[PDB]
Amino acid sequence: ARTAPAGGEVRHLKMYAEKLADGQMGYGFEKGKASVPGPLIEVNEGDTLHIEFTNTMDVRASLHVHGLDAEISSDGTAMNKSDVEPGGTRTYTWRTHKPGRRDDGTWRPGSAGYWHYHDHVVGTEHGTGGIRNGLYGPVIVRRKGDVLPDATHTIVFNDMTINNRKPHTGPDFEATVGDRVEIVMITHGEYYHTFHMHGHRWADNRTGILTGPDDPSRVIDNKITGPADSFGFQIIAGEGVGAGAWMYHCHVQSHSDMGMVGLFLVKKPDGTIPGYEP
Amino acid sequence: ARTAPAGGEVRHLKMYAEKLADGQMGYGFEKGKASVPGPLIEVNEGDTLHIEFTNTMDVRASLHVHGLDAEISSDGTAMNKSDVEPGGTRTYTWRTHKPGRRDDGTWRPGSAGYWHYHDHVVGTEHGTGGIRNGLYGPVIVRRKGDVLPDATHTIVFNDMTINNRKPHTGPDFEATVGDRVEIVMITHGEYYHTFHMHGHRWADNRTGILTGPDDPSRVIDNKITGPADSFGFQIIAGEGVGAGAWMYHCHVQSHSDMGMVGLFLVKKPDGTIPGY
Amino acid sequence: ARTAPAGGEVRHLKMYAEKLADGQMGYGFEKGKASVPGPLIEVNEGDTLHIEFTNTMDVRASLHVHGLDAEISSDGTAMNKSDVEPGGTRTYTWRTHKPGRRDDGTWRPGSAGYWHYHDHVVGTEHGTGGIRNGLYGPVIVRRKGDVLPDATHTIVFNDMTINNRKPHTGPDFEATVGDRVEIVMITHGEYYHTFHMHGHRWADNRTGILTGPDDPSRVIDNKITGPADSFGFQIIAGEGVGAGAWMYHCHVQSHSDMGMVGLFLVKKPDGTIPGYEP
Ligand SMILES: [Cu+2]
Ligand SMILES: [Cu+2]
Ligand SMILES: [Cu+2]
Ligand SMILES: [Cu+2]
Ligand SMILES: [Cu+2]
Ligand SMILES: [Cu+2]
Ligand SMILES: [Cu+2]
Ligand SMILES: [Cu+2]
Ligand SMILES: [Cu+2]
Ligand SMILES: [Cu+2]
Ligand SMILES: [Cu+2]
Ligand SMILES: [Cu+2]
Ligand SMILES: [O]
Ligand SMILES: [O]
Ligand SMILES: [O]
Repeated sequence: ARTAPAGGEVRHLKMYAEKLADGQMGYGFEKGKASVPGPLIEVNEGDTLHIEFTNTMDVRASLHVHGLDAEISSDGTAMNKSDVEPGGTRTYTWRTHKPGRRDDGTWRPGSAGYWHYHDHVVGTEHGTGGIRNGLYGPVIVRRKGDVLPDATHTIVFNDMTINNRKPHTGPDFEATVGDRVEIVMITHGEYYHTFHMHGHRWADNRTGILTGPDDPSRVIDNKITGPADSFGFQIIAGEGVGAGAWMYHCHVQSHSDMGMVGLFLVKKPDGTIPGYEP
Repeated sequence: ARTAPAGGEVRHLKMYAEKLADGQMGYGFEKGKASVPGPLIEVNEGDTLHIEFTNTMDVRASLHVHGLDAEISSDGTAMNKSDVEPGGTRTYTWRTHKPGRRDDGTWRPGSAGYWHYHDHVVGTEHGTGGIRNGLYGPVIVRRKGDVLPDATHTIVFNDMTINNRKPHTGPDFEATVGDRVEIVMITHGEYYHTFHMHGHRWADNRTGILTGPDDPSRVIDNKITGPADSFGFQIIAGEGVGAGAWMYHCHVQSHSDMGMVGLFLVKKPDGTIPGY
Repeated sequence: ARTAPAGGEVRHLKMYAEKLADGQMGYGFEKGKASVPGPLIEVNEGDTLHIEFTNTMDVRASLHVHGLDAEISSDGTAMNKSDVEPGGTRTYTWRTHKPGRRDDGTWRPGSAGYWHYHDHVVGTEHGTGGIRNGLYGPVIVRRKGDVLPDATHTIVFNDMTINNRKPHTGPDFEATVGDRVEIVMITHGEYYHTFHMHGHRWADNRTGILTGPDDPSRVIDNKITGPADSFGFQIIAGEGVGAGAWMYHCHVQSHSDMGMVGLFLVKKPDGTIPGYEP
């Protein structure tokens, strides 16, 4: 549904950090259902979120968030003991706020935007081991009136991989011509990257959408990103270009050649993609 | 000419891909007149552009564009047989659109901006060979009312080179104090860069120009870029700083040291340049 | 106060380039009081600045500035002999200008912004030696109406160091909850970086501050930077998150692991910091 809503609710949520069978580490809302990337958390400006977090691993782990109003006790770092011991359980709290005028007359930003969460404790004091292994996930904070998508996809460039997948695999995403597709794009690790989508483009601002003819933001289909960068956008699938198997990839030449490639499969109403072999 | 116009007309155009005597590969509007970078293509929002493309090389080649409304048949990739056989000829179509309100009440962006075209098939499935050899070129799409420059210069950071030129060989550009100079800045290859100009600055938005006093865009003279990034801007030559041999270079220290340097030569009305 | 008063006044200043005892090279306002980074230079749009520069070193050195209206005679490059001989003295001139309509009806940008000065001559004709040794410093140009901070801190990512300091040695900065803190963020050298601040966020525009509700600039807490990049922002210390030892670091994993970390120490009114022992 378009736009909405007001926002300002208290939200409760359970979350777990698990070591997976393949040696990777992931977050999940349920035990045995962890994923890389971790599950999407979407809230509205003003919402308070209480996360009952449980470390089911044999090493210390934490939950650390970007952009959201988290107190030092919910920082998720080793230094101030806001990380979690093996088998332990801690309640992290993320608050959010609406924009508005301060007493001094200046404008307070508001927490709306495309954010992410990750471990800060596994491997090193900066979560190098955790992030490498897959302990990361997307967070979206919505402002009142923000356009809502048909579906949201998370693309994370972690080191030389997309979503910790083996080279030249996925992820591939499906859509029908006209679908409002939202992309959350996060980067992690050592390397700078350049995200690129074939046949689609977005505004380089907060939402990825231009508000009106007054917005001077650059319209792009290619964007440089570094570790811990997060941005997002919405596109109309196949808008002005029609159905097809539209590539997305890192445009760093050796990166794309070594398998940092996926497909945005845009289908006709009848379900066919020209000219693609399933 | 300053400002405008509307669009869009239907444009027809011929383009060729050639192996050069250097060993490099270039695009051109005519056989024997290929260049690195390839020729500039400038259109207005709304224009439809039909390119009669001919691959004169012994390997498969393609034409792939950023930003413009090109259908999957004009994607220029091997994956869906959109590339071209040796000796072959294919018609690529690029469409452009004005911004406007969608039926749902949201705002559709529009094609206007600084874009680029390149090969997607030579060397690898991603045109690593073609791009390295020089198969790249600039594309400008104008919005109705966009300020038009006196001249347009294309600077491409390809790997450790500028426009595939040997270290410490420019290119250099000339202008007179007061000339409205447009720069199209494209990056290709493996490495990140920082584009920098002495004595000049621009807005970090679509046009490179601030619309008015309400535009909050950062005014910059230094910008980080990665492979396939493209941006552009207009500057008034020598504005507030006067004539001179103004350096432009990548600011990555070893890059500038190893030859990623050129000169923006701004002359007095009499033709002289202070210093130099 | 609160806001910038508008220039332009003619300002005179003395500056020295010294080789320090430890082997580093620094700028200073007084002979013997050189620092890395060099001293902050803050002016208002319209101001003219005359810098009486003296090279006290045994090699050639220069003063080169970003963003400000400097003539070719004040470029500070070997090319046009605007660098300074050992023991020599040269008067550099930096001018600034307000935005306005040109004769042709277009809008001229104006000098306002976060800028930097550095050497262009030591080591190579691009100042690679000087910059590595520490010859760099911040420059701020204010526009009329610009919100003034309580304090300004300079964070320079020079190669694998912050402000040429040894790994894991800060620098740390102190503030009290509610203080308007300004950060000037400059990058130099060979490497790309990602600047990140725990518990704080800013707008990705000229001032780092949103003008009003109409500003579409992305609100971020993480930003990719390359050599010679400069940006700045203002934050309300501990806003929405309270006091604490808030971490700042380059988010490139090996960089933070190898010492590119510091602390933004936000104190309670009573001077205590939760979960932090001194
Ligand atoms: Cu951190
Ligand atoms: Cu990459
Ligand atoms: Cu492409
Ligand atoms: Cu982080
Ligand atoms: Cu591609
Ligand atoms: Cu470079
Ligand atoms: Cu410079
Ligand atoms: Cu491309
Ligand atoms: Cu320079
Ligand atoms: Cu770094
Ligand atoms: Cu963090
Ligand atoms: Cu510089
Ligand atoms: O972090
Ligand atoms: O591409
Ligand atoms: O520079």
